[PDB]
Amino acid sequence: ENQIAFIPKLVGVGFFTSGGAGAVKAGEEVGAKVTYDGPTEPSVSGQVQFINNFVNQGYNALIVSSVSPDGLCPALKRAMERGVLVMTWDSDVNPDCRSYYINQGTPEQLGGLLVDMAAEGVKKEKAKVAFFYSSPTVTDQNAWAEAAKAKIAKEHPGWEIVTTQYGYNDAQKSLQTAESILQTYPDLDAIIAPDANALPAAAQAAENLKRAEGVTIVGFSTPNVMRPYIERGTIQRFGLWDVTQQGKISVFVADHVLKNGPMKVGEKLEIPGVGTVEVSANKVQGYDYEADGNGIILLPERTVFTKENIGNFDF
Ligand SMILES: C[C@@]1(O)OC[C@H](O)C1(O)O
Repeated sequence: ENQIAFIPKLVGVGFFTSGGAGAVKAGEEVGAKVTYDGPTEPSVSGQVQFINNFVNQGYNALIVSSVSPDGLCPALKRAMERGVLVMTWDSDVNPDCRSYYINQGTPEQLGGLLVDMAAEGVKKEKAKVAFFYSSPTVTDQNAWAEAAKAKIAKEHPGWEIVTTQYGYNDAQKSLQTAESILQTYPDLDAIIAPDANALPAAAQAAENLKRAEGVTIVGFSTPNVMRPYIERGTIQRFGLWDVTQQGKISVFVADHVLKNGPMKVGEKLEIPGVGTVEVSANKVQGYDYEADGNGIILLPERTVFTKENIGNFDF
């Protein structure tokens, strides 16, 4: 059977654990050997070492959520020149460095979701807002944050973005950053935290400092991590998408391409228990690059979690 590596930014974070579980399950469904493995720290070096290991083992495909737009390119290009299928999921690399990106949404959809969620709680024309996510280099979150900032400048001209700070996919660093944000900005109105670790850290610090009544806190994380904060009312809402299914889609697409050849832009793949996915042009993500057998496969939906529906999810 095909050997397929599914690599997160780092392990030990619910988002990535859940994605990997979907990938591993799909392997069993589709008849492929799927290995979920990755570094304990979100480093370029760590990801490159795992990439090199799977390539050296003669794996047929790898699907990675990248901590960097370009840092993985040499390793991934080495992979592709040896006939290894290279794909990304969650966070992309430069399009000439992979084939397909299994993508939860466009920067506009996701940036727009962040802003809309924040706007629901701010309900004030003049406001002070902080951005808080993993790192200034990571592909996905910076794309979304840039799109969100652009929307804020246009839709909410009275909002002042007072700071952008980073938690580095780390509970302790994120906790310190969140407490620092709150203490520096006593009149802060919102925190937009598009990162699985940053969001719960912001919620926690707000509870620690009794700041939750005044700061609207939104972002992207998993239900199992955010549950306590939603149930207590510390935050009202946050977003994500079906990351388990995202992992499944990645594996099915990989296995299809291995068995049947490259998909082209416009082409569709039927996936049992999922539906139909389609290859979009890189243009949908804002890239200026196209090539045969290269593109972006968008997830069907994003979800907003509140106390009303969080009980319906377990990941
Ligand atoms: C869930 C999330 O926002 O945080 C970590 C992942 O890479 C993500 O999708 O960016």
